[PDB]
Amino acid sequence: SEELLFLDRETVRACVAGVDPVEVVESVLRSHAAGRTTLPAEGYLPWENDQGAYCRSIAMLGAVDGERGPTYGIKLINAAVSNPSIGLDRAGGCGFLFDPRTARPVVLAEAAYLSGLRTAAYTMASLRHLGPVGFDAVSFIGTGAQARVHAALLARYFPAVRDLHVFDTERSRAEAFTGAGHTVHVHDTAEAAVRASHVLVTLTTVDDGYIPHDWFRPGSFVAHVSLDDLLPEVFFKSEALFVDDLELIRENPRRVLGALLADGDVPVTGSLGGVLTGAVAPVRPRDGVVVSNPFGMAVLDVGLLAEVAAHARSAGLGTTLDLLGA
Amino acid sequence: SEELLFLDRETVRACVAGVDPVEVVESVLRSHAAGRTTLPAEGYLPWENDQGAYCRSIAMLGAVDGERGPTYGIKLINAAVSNPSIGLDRAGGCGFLFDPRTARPVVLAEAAYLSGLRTAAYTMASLRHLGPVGFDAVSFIGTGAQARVHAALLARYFPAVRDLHVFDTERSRAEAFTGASGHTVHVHDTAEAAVRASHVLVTLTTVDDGYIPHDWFRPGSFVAHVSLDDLLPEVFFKSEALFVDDLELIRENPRRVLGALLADGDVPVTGSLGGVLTGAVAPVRPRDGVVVSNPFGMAVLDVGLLAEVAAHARSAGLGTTLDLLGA
Ligand SMILES: NC(=O)c1ccc[n+]([C@@H]2O[C@H](COP(=O)([O-])OP(=O)(O)OC[C@H]3O[C@@H](n4cnc5c(N)ncnc54)[C@H](O)[C@@H]3O)[C@@H](O)[C@H]2O)c1
Repeated sequence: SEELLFLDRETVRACVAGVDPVEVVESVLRSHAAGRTTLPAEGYLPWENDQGAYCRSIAMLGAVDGERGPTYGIKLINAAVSNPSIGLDRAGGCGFLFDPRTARPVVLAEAAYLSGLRTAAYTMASLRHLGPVGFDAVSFIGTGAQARVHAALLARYFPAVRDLHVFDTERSRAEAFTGAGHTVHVHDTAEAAVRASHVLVTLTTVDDGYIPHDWFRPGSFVAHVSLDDLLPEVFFKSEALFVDDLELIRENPRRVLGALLADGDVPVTGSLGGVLTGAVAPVRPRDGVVVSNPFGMAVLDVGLLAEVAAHARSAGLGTTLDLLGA
Repeated sequence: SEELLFLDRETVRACVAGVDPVEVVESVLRSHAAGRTTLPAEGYLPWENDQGAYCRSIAMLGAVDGERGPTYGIKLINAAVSNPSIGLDRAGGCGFLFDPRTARPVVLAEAAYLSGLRTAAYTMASLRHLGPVGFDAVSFIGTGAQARVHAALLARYFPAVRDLHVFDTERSRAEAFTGASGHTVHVHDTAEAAVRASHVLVTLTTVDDGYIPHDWFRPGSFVAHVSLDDLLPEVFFKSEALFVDDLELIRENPRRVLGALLADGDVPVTGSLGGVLTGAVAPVRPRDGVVVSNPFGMAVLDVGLLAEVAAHARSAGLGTTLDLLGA
């Protein structure tokens, strides 16, 4: 017999709520730092749809020789730039886990939600080890899906956070944002949002940089999720600069940090992985801004899908698909 | 909502019986010869299970801007060496098609049988244009999953084939092999005896080292080199003709003998089967020597067939609808 455990988005939600996604991110980062992950070359299939818009499929294979035991899988994310014009999320797709003995795909999960959850989980990990201690306010620029999942994980992992300071170039999206026990303060300008707290998360789809060093308080932190908001000078004047994977960043020079690396020396303190193993000393904000620039590692999604499937099995959630069908 | 049409193995089987898979392959090969496909580098994740057996996942993307509109998809095929030991087929996996407009996966299928079907359909195309005319016997080295699907298509496309000459290292597998109802199976005791018994060979093993010399082949012989490492280098060099699926694909995989030989120096490559179908190269049928067919395997053929199978399943009302969100 040949069976798939199919986990829909709502099942994956319920599994995430029942595990510690931040603990999982920390465990995979420590495995990655010790050379116990395999990240092969990605499958990339670009094309142009009937509209004339950029479409792609990205196939991201991943293995984690983890503390618990070995995990193997794939993250398949497809995107069309024209999707939001017709009322769809830009990206969608699916993840599989493989049986370590047979190599068979045994788990199939909707992946777009889990992808956003992983990004948010990494932010919480970064804040725990590199952020100010006891911060009670977080600032967002961009207030869509990614802001909602960030707010949810703030309630789980940072209960001192009572106030969210938000700005969105789409005013109506900002005024609709509620959070997850949070009071929301709408700001008229990005600057006013940044100045209102010690912790910024950028969640835009911007190509052009606009955030200077001067906006940040002494003793500040920025999670650079959207990757093109910060001006070159923020990186060079940073009290510290932490990445997820320096090679991933160098391989994507279309994002500002990758571009700066190509121009010469950039003061990268180290990786979040290296902090967690004790390879690099942690630097928390004191006199300046600490910058976190993660590109996003597929091994984290594979690791999170492994923990989600383990919870799904133990609580008997999901639906088993017969691949043969007699 | 975000919905998947799901096609299990036996549904794929049912659809294939009602379309022309060799015609689909031929169309996609002409689309690819014209440069109206996209065949990215295949993703590769290797590892070693606790038994110390070689394991792998292969993610193979493909696009076809062909004679049935633009089609996009992927084929995920995973294998463990140790699977036949514990009583499982060597290879298993799944395939997707993506919406041309939104890029969303809209079809999910079991793929190991589809993969076998595509391979056998390429063999049938190669024999039709490059094989002897009127052959009534075919030889197989290896009687696994590929051998069963090859037998089924021989019944559809070359009904004058009444005799199958087989050899397998596990004689128990060779004794269990029946082919289709129109076939008499002759079991031979060595590889050599199977080869010499006819003018048409299909190698369907898992070897990584060559063992077949030129001397075994009758004058006016054909070989479909599906297992890709059976033929010794001299077979290529002495060949009456040599046809490939895609030369650059082969060049980039020197793990397989023809890739190794091309890196080393000159090899007398006649052209591609795609080239024959478009008229870019002349066909050469066997006469005095052995015509060699060496296809590495192209994901665009899987994507092409899965689109034809999905279209048929809709009009037939087969397959089940899955919801990816769940509400
Ligand atoms: N060209 C392509 O596109 C393509 C695609 C799929 C399959 N293949 C290749 O074909 C093979 C898969 O065949 P399958 O799926 O039927 O595999 P399988 O494991 O089901 O069967 C292989 C059979 O070969 C036999 N065998 C192995 N070594 C042998 C030897 N030296 N002599 C004789 N018999 C031998 C085994 O006993 C077994 O019955 C692999 O090499 C696979 O990669 C090629």
